[PDB]
Amino acid sequence: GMTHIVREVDRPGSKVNKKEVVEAVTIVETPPMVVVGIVGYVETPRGLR
Amino acid sequence: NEVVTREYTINIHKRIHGVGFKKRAPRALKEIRKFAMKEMGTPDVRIDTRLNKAVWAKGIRNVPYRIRVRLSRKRNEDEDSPNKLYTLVTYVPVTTFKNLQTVNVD
Amino acid sequence: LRKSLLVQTKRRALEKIDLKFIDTTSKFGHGRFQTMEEKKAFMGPLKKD
RNA sequence: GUACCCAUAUCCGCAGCAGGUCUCCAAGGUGAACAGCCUCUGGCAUGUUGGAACAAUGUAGGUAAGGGAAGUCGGCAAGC
RNA sequence: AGGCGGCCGCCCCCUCGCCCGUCACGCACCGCACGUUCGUGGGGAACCUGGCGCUAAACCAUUCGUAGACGACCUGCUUCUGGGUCGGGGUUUCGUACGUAGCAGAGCAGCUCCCUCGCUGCGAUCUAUUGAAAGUCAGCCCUCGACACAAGGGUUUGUC
Ligand SMILES: [Mg+2]
Ligand SMILES: [Mg+2]
Ligand SMILES: [Mg+2]
Ligand SMILES: [Mg+2]
Ligand SMILES: [Mg+2]
Ligand SMILES: [Mg+2]
Ligand SMILES: [Mg+2]
Ligand SMILES: [Mg+2]
Ligand SMILES: [Mg+2]
Ligand SMILES: [Mg+2]
Ligand SMILES: [Mg+2]
Ligand SMILES: [Mg+2]
Ligand SMILES: [Mg+2]
Ligand SMILES: [Mg+2]
Ligand SMILES: [Mg+2]
Ligand SMILES: [Mg+2]
Ligand SMILES: [Mg+2]
Ligand SMILES: [Mg+2]
Repeated sequence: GMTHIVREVDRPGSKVNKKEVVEAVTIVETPPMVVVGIVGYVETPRGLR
Repeated sequence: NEVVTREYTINIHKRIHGVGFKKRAPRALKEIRKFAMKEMGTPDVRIDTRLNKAVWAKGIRNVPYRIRVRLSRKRNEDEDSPNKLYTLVTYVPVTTFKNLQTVNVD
Repeated sequence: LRKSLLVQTKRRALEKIDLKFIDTTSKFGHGRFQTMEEKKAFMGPLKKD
């Protein structure tokens, strides 16, 4: 889903600086990645095999 | 292999959504027949005239949002169909709908 | 989510952000409240209590 | 001469064709009204098909922040 | 885009694995073509036998919505942390339900204890119960609360 963030912006040389800026911000749930396999590749003169 | 009788509170307001006005109360009864066929298992479903009145009591497009029903399963005789069982859905009235769940009626 | 295949500073990357407020309002409609305790403290007792 | 239809199915139009054809009887409410809308007597099964889903395009209908004709040959249509 | 080659040690034999000389035979098929080759050539369907192994997966049906014109695509299914239907809450949407009570209510009418805001009746609304009532997933969240269901089916698919 998506939420706001009230964020302090430390970017000098702008109207944006030293003020709070609300930005549209997505949330992506990322469970941990369980490792199973290993794949090897050979550089062929037609590509990758 | 039984002759059992249960009760349900079918939610017609969420079994009908996005359906037009002139074809709403028939889709209510098609969905009641499909719900009876799914629950009690037999394809033969007979619904009563009291349940007909209870569905069609408020026109074609103001279908009531929930109806308490009682599903009995009986056997068929006298040169019967290949489906020997049939679900006779009957209507039982109740004032309120909250805290009412599925009851096996003796 | 893939790592960027090129390297850029551009004053767009590597800024130590300061998150201040992330709203968790009712996204199922118009959100009025932040937390459940704050909603109960604003409204008060009902028939359920 | 005396039946029957007298019609979105008994007439004419090549047809059970949104076309055409002359008359009498007329209820209750709102309403100035035989206006429009809802009921009664009296008729009907939606007009030569049903079922499932609600894609583009279309045909009818309704809206839309701010501008208000800047579009267009022309305020055409729609709306006040 | 790999499969034959090289080394060590054994295995049953060869001391003709070859060049020159002697001897005699094998079809000498009597003039005739497509003969000799990497062929135990390529793949498919079956026949009898030895040894070593294998015991599945798609498609339909049902459900699903993250996708859908129809096809197509992402999904669930077990007898236990399985799904489905109700119910319960969480959220939200509108705005305070019916009923009851009121020395609230513009006022009006009637009665006699002759009633020192007397009582009764009509009466748009208002107040208290009331942030009430009602809907809430069908394309929202959690439920191990109550019922039932679960391997129940049809079609097809092999490499000397
Ligand atoms: Mg006559
Ligand atoms: Mg006609
Ligand atoms: Mg004609
Ligand atoms: Mg006509
Ligand atoms: Mg009248
Ligand atoms: Mg009048
Ligand atoms: Mg008249
Ligand atoms: Mg007709
Ligand atoms: Mg037609
Ligand atoms: Mg028909
Ligand atoms: Mg506008
Ligand atoms: Mg506007
Ligand atoms: Mg103007
Ligand atoms: Mg002008
Ligand atoms: Mg011009
Ligand atoms: Mg005009
Ligand atoms: Mg307008
Ligand atoms: Mg009401």
